[PDB]
Amino acid sequence: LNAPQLVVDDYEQLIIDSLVHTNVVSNGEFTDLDASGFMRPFAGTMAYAGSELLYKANLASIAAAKSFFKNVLGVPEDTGTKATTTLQFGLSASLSTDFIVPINFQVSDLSGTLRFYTIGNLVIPAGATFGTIEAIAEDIGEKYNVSANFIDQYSTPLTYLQYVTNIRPATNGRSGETIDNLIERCAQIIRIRNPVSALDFEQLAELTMGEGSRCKAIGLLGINKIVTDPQPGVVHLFLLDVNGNPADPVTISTVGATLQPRIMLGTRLLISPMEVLNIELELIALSDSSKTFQQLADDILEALKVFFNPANLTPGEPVLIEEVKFAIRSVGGLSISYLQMNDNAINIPMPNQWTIPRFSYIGFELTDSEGTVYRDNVVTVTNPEE
Amino acid sequence: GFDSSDLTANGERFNPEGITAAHESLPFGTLVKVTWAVNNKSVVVRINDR
Amino acid sequence: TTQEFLSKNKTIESELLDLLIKPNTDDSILTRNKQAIADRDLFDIEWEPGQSLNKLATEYLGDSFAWQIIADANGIDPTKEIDIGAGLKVPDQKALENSIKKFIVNSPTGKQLISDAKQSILNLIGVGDSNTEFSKTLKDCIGKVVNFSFDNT
Amino acid sequence: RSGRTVKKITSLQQSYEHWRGTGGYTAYKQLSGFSSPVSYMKGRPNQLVYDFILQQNGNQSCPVPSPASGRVVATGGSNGMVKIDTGGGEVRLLHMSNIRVKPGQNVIRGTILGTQASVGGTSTGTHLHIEANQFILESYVQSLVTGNW
Repeated sequence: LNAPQLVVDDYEQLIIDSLVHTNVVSNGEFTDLDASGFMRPFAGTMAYAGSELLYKANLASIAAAKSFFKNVLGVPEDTGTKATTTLQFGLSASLSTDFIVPINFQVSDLSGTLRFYTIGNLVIPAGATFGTIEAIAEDIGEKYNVSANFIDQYSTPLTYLQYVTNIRPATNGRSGETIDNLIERCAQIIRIRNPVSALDFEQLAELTMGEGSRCKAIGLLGINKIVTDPQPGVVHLFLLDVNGNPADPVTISTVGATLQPRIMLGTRLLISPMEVLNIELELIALSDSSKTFQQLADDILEALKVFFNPANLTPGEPVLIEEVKFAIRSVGGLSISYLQMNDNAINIPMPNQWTIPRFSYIGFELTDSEGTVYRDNVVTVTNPEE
Repeated sequence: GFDSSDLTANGERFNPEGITAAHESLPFGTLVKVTWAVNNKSVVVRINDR
Repeated sequence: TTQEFLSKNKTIESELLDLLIKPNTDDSILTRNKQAIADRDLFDIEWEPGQSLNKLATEYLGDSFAWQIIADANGIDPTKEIDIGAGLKVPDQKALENSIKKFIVNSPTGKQLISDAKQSILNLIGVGDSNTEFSKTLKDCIGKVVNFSFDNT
Repeated sequence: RSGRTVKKITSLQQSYEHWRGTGGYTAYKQLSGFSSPVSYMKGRPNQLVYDFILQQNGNQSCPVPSPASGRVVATGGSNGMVKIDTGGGEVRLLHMSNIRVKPGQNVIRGTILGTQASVGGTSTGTHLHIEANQFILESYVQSLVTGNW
């Protein structure tokens, strides 16, 4: 966190300050104040120990805070999350007996460097030539997050087994959470008792939903979803599942069952799926030639995907063109000349309080000093009708 | 009543927009060319349901 | 569409999330000095003029930097003045836990520290594991990892 | 086309332009022998863009031969995407499943880049989206019909 600094331990600063203070104390008898002079060995020897000790002395407050967060709260340390996907095992022919794809069945891509393992045993019933099961990455890290139809090779040639694929893109593969999200999660645990605010409801619902979900809580909103008619004793929840889509009714029911023993007796809880607004971007920018046009394109792509992450977005809040331009420019090596959002350069208001943005198309027009204008169109949604 | 909630005899969710067909006696995965005599147009379907 | 949900009393899907705050006294700045030694290995001495923790560490323990062991044994601030004729507890060198650093000299990283050698790569408690209930119970009592036989017979 | 019915063609001359996709990156220009307006991308008249379905013996899950020779620079994506750097322009293909080519690989005209639709029912139906210049598309259609590559 942001613990205030107790003392100075910059190695060089300690040497210089030691020479200056020795001159001050001696009353001018000590005149060797050169930081690189003949007194450098003595002052440097002292400053080595001084720095290595004061560095640890400066950690007292943060150590106390972390001890509080670790012992009394007992928050778990996130080593990293392995990416998980949903495989699909097809057989060669319709068998007369049940077929089993064993647990820990290794699958990979064409390269063979990315390897997943089945979560459990997969039982394809007799007559069916088909089954589906979840799989987990071999190791943690964000490089196991792969797109759909990317895992197709299985190393062990099991009999009667014809093919394997993944119907979902592998997601939620991480190499460790951030400090700020850890702090926020610690604080919410301190305050979640008896959900009473929009925040409490939103954090509780998306805590029970999973990592990568979104909640929006609105008070006094009936099933007609009309703000001008407020009904006291009503809480409306809008959900976006872990996959980033509006919530499956099964997820709706699960969240409702989880939150039922926690709502105030007599009040009414309403839960409905969220809405998504498609954002179409057009960028005209000037590059400094420090990167190739493809490098700038993919850098801006990842920057926007981080920016338009539902975890980074607040439902119902407008998308500001200045914020998007800052996010794009933060990539570096370019100058933004013009940005259009949905055929306009103005801020976009969301249709209602529960609509989250999702950006789908980005049009690149990147000129450079030489004069080569790189123009490109990129769709980001999974549109099969492109 | 055949929607994406029904399960084919193959074991996959019925896709109404898919190029598939149900045959009474063919093994699943068999590729059948179906030619419509009106326009002499042929499409290959995969037998998955029964 | 959307469904209404009315206050329940007990539902299992909240029962999973109910447990959230788990106080666990594990490694941290305060849980360092959790083990104390009784008087079976301590020395009840008096504080005399000219005494210091450095002198007690040098005499009784033989190491100048061992004074923390004395301080940890008494729960006192060394920078705060000890009255003359006050009873201090000095640990004896004969009955002490050796503070020798344990290493694995052959590691994928070459050399590395270990504190217990049970949460390290040297734990073979899961090697060759057959998830049958029988093997787990024998792991718990004696720690039998490998089976000495596998005969058909 | 999304609105019109699908129709068998023998050349780029007989076709219809495809829709304005996900932000209207398509503009329409009139050419010499095309029986319909020609669709191209924003700022790139050269690079035309089209959506059509491949078939072989009535099968829409047939392999997709490469329309141009060059170097593969990108595979995968949200959609099934294959990008080829031909040295003077880029050829892009969308809605291709079970990619057989890797980034950095060298492919020639007619190389099997993948499958139009995967066997394991990954939405089990789609068309082929292709962005390339006029000559590459015309020669691609001619090679698909005649079989000479």
